[PDB]
Amino acid sequence: SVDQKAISTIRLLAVDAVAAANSGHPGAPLGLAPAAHAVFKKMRFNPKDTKWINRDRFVLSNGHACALLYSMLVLYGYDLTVEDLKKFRQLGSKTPGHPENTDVPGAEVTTGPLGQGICNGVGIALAQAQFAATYNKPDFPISDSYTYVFLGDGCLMEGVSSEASSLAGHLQLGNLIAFWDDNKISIDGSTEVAFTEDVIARYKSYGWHIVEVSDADTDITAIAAAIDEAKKVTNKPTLVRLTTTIGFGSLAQGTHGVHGAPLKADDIKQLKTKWGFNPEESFAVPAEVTASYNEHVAENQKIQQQWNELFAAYKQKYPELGAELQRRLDGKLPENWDKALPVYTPADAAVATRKLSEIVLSKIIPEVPEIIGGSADLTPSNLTKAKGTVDFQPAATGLGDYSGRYIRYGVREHAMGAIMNGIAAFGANYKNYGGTFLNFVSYAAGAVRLSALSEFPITWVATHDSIGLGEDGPTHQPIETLAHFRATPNISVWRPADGNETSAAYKSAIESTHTPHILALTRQNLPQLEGSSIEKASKGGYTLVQQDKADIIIVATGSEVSLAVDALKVLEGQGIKAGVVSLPDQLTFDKQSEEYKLSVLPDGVPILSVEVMSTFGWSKYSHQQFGLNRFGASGKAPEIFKLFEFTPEGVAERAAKTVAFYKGKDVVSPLRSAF
Amino acid sequence: SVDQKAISTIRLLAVDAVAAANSGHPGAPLGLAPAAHAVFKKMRFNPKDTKWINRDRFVLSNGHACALLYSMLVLYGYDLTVEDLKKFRQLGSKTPGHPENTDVPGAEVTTGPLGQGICNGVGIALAQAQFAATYNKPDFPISDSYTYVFLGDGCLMEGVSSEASSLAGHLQLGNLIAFWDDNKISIDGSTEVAFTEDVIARYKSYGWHIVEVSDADTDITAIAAAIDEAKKVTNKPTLVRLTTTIGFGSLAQGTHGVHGAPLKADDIKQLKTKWGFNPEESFAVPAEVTASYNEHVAENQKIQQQWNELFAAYKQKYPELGAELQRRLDGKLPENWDKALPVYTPADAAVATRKLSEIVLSKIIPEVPEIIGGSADLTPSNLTKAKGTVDFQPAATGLGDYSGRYIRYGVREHAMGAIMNGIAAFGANYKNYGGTFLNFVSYAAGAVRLSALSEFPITWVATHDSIGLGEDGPTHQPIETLAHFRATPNISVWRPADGNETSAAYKSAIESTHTPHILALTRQNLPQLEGSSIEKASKGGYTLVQQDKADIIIVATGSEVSLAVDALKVLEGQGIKAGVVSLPDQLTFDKQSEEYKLSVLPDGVPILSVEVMSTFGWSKYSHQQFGLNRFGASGKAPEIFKLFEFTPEGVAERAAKTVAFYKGKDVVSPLRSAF
Ligand SMILES: CC1=C(CCOP(=O)(O)OP(=O)(O)O)SCN1Cc1cnc(C)nc1N
Ligand SMILES: CC1=C(CCOP(=O)(O)OP(=O)(O)O)SCN1Cc1cnc(C)nc1N
Ligand SMILES: O=C(CO)[C@@H](O)[C@H](O)[C@H](O)COP(=O)(O)O
Ligand SMILES: O=C(CO)[C@@H](O)[C@H](O)[C@H](O)COP(=O)(O)O
Ligand SMILES: [Ca+2]
Ligand SMILES: [Ca+2]
Repeated sequence: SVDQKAISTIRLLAVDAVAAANSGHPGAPLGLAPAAHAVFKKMRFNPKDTKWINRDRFVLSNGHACALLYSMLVLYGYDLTVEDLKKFRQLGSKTPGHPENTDVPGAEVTTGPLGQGICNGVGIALAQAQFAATYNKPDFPISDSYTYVFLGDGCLMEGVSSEASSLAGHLQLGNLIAFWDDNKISIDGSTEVAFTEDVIARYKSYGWHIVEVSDADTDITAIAAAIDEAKKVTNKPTLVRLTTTIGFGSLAQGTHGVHGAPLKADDIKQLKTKWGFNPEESFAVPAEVTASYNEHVAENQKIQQQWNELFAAYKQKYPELGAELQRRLDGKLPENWDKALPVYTPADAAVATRKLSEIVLSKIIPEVPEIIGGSADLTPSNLTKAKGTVDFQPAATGLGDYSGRYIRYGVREHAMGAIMNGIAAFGANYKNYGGTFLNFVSYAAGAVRLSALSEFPITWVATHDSIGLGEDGPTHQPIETLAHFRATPNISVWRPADGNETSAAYKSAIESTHTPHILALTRQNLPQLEGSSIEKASKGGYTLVQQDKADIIIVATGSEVSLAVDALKVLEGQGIKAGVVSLPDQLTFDKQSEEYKLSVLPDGVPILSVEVMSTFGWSKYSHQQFGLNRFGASGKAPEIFKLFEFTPEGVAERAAKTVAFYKGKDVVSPLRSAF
Repeated sequence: SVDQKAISTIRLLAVDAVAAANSGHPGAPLGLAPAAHAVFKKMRFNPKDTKWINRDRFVLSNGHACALLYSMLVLYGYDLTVEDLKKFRQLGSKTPGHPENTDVPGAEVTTGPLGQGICNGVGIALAQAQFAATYNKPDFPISDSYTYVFLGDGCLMEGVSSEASSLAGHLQLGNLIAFWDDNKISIDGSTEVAFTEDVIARYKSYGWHIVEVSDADTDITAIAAAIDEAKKVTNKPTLVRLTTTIGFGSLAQGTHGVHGAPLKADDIKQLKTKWGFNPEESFAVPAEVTASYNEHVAENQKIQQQWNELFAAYKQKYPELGAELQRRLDGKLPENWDKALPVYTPADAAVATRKLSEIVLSKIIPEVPEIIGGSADLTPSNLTKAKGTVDFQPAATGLGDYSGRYIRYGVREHAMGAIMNGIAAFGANYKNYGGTFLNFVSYAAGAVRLSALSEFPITWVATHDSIGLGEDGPTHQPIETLAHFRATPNISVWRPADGNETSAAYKSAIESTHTPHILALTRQNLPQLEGSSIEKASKGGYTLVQQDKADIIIVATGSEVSLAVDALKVLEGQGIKAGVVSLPDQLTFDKQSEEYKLSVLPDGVPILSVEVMSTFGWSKYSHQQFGLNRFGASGKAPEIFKLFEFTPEGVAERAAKTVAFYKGKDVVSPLRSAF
């Protein structure tokens, strides 16, 4: 049949791509081709408009199987061709060894690190539910799309997928349909060696619906029926168990050897001849397959055309909601939204930056509907919920509604991070955030790095940033954390010192379109600084206190800026004149002009950094570094600062030693380099 | 009764400790005191010998509840007193806000970061099973101890505990008995808001046995009976559901407000009077409670005395095993074990450091019985299993035996990391390791940081260290990872360049008693270096190529040392004389004498670092840094190196620019500082 021919075409494109690269993973593509064919035939999508907001989304969570995804995209006429398949895994190609949303048309997210994609799918589905609750009206199903996810055994072993699956079941996300490639083979061999749990029983315990397809190597009728069944269960996410043979058709089918290496050439020949293809030919695309797939594309394009007319009619019937929706689909924030950001003066009271963050959120959430977010069971500590908002919950619970804006993630940092990526991936200008303690952002490093690589504008509201948290002690006090994330490409790491800087940090985080943000916020109160403003802090680094005859400049962040200002006064009594630079975001600063940066960190003056955590990275901006390169302590925070000499006198002593160390030396800016 | 009085004493000590600190968590201690009393009465332990190898172990995974643990330790006469309880959460005390194994007698592990302790308990139980299988003989139950773990709802939400619980069920760890504090309250309020899964059904799906105690606020008879029942089920770990009221007895019992803040003074008064205590008194310890607890201690000490005689008789009956066991309990490796480490010369073939690591393990595992380890489903890629070893599995599976040495962790990096901590915590000189790709060590950051804080000598075998892995692409290629872990206190991060350096890295990792190791290893082949040795590499950094008239020194690690040596030859043709330093472990280097370090990185010469990942940290050792501060690419590895100019010519160009940049300048060692 043409369907059988399509499945063979998919299988053979994937195997031929792996063969051409002499690298990659043929097994899961061979096993999952029937399911991929069946699912894409049920999906609504436009290969010529990858951003249609009412498309069904597909996520390949088992990203190593990407030769399968690329084959589907090529067959359906996305902006990806057989010539791109021939360049699978080759430097600079559009067919990298794991899918990248920035590079691959039709890749919704970046997968490859196991466990992530299913969580991303939870986030896409969460966003779709929130979006539909916000915009749909009687006779106006603006959003009614599904989220389809393929996943393997490795994904099911990773704890992040358990977190997201527990939460998705709690949230009754009925438009999520996941498919488990139940092939009983991982890299170490049989799943009997390490993975003998009853997966189906576990998913039932989370509140998922289950459909089992016992012969998923061939039974596309049953796979299609499973999708229909899943669509009838509107209050549970569904897991479809696809019992497959890894490498189906290969001489080496059902073995670990077909997971992750190219097939032998003789194996590929017998595959082709068993399926009616020419064993002398590679990258074959039968025209009948193209015709069949084109018919589905044409039907989908008519569906999108009708959706566009529905949207036009919606804008007439619901003028304000329609304009809001249009603005969001154009990727634009509300005009002058930032006028809602709070502004402070030096006469205002001292406030913890966690509380300043609460106040910002309270002002901007009512003004910017595309902001949603939550906390990982730290709502009353992170201060992440605006008063007067309702939680995102299924209405059946009585605890919220899908129109809600605040997500109770539970104690699930890693899944929160990956769900945030999925919410961003949904689109519609979502600007979403997640709160935890800064030290526990590290639990989510797998997802955070993918936010950076995927260029998603997500925001971590990361409170309790340092030893300033006090009594909870060294298991809670960050040391390495900002160095880790600052060393990751494309992460804005804001550590605001005061009210104006906190508003600048949020301005950056909400305006972002391609850069994730981490906001490192304090438990303890900090004073409003003389010299701070949103304008200056928006440059990432700025001169807080200018001293034309400076003997030293102190560069600091966060809670240490006020410390530096106090040290300047001690130094004045020692006959040393200091300037102060505040560096609330190193990435934003780095992006400023060379001349701007040199105006902040000039030649001809020693520069000392002060920040109560690792000194890594700080030599970019300073000659000497005063930091904390050991673990913390359990005690009242001011006593810990005193112990480690993060006091005005301790900073002054080190500043004076710095001045003395550079006596008789020629000093150039830390910004200078040889290459 | 005296048991009732003991429970009240525990509750009130915990509440009074929180009150004195005006900080901490009274709720779970109040709810769990009956269970703590019952479990400690069943446990075998010696407060005067915390390291007795056949003790039962207790782990408080819900570490915020540590006022409960400290109260138990004080009542049982560990080296912790009521005066220490009065200093709960105070700077420098023995009663920090979360338990620390380095600081607190009777704290087996460091908990506080949720999810970790249950995984640590899995590791303690895994080690006990392996240890018993290795040493027990007929009439010689050298090891027969249990592992008791308390955990809360937050622990059950964290994905790491799902990973470890799936694995523990697979491994049939019948001496693990965990207790869930089923109080339905977390920080964000009711568990109905985010945690509605059927926990018991999930644990059954993992192959755990379940006991439910419906009235755990009072029914210590049922808690004791649950332990007896769990001990009869020898092939399944057991979860005991303790249905409790958070803050039991408080006016605010059953509310989130009692989770994490001190009780009101009037509340504490009514607690005391309801339980027969003096509301005017704090830190009361009724002598009858002390007497009761002392009787159990005395009985346990007689049990240990008998164990010591059993051990003496074992050494007579089994002389070789007995001497091995004695050596391990003394914390000593086999005499001259390191003579098994492979040694290479520059005439030997190029080898990937992953393969060199395989070869080391193959030589040392047969010589050092206390080495065990595994991989997170990457055994044939990490090369972590010695040929001729058997896997650690329950014999009932037919797939291994508990005497086995190789653990199939599955795709569970985070739990692997926390299980490794538990294996180390067991003691008996275990030197245990875990393999994954370096980029996915990041999935386990929560546990890795705790290895460092807890001072456990665990080892990560972290292969595929860079863009040198090639085609899998940027989702797999580390950039930030070594900076992250190097910035963490107390982590040795070895990046060996060749065979001799790889042997030095293992010498360090296996000899370690207080410092975790990460071994960053290559996919690709590297040459054996002229000038390397175990002796020199054991210093962490050393002069590989000495040049007395150097214009520049190039400092490098791993795969970039050979690159630096090739660049030296290009530079010679440009009239520039270079030296080369190899820096296989920055931590070990830092610990050398000032004079040694200055012999490697002298004054008076520019120093350029070369390492194909983040430049963070490198200014400690260099004036200029050539690194990779962007994400990688999917392609053949040599083409990626060429793209980023990590070539002999690219390094030489930057070296020449460095020499030119310092012309006419006075240069001092990067090791110098102002303070
Ligand atoms: C173990 C591992 C894989 C086995 C999958 O086994 P699986 O899901 O059962 O896939 P299969 O049916 O055999 O093709 S892929 C690559 N990876 C290394 C790998 C490890 N950890 C993380 C976080 N991401 C990864 N990418
Ligand atoms: C959420 C959070 C807690 C709630 C526990 O809730 P729970 O287990 O149900 O405890 P309970 O019965 O209410 O006392 S503690 C502190 N913590 C912050 C916290 C967050 N993430 C990590 C990894 N470790 C933590 N320590
Ligand atoms: O991490 C934990 C305990 O392991 C939480 O219970 C925190 O102790 C608490 O949220 C801190 O509260 P505040 O810092 O907001 O007072
Ligand atoms: O991470 C994955 C895929 O996401 C594994 O399948 C690796 O691709 C494989 O283990 C690399 O193998 P070698 O580098 O040992 O050839
Ligand atoms: Ca599989
Ligand atoms: Ca609880």
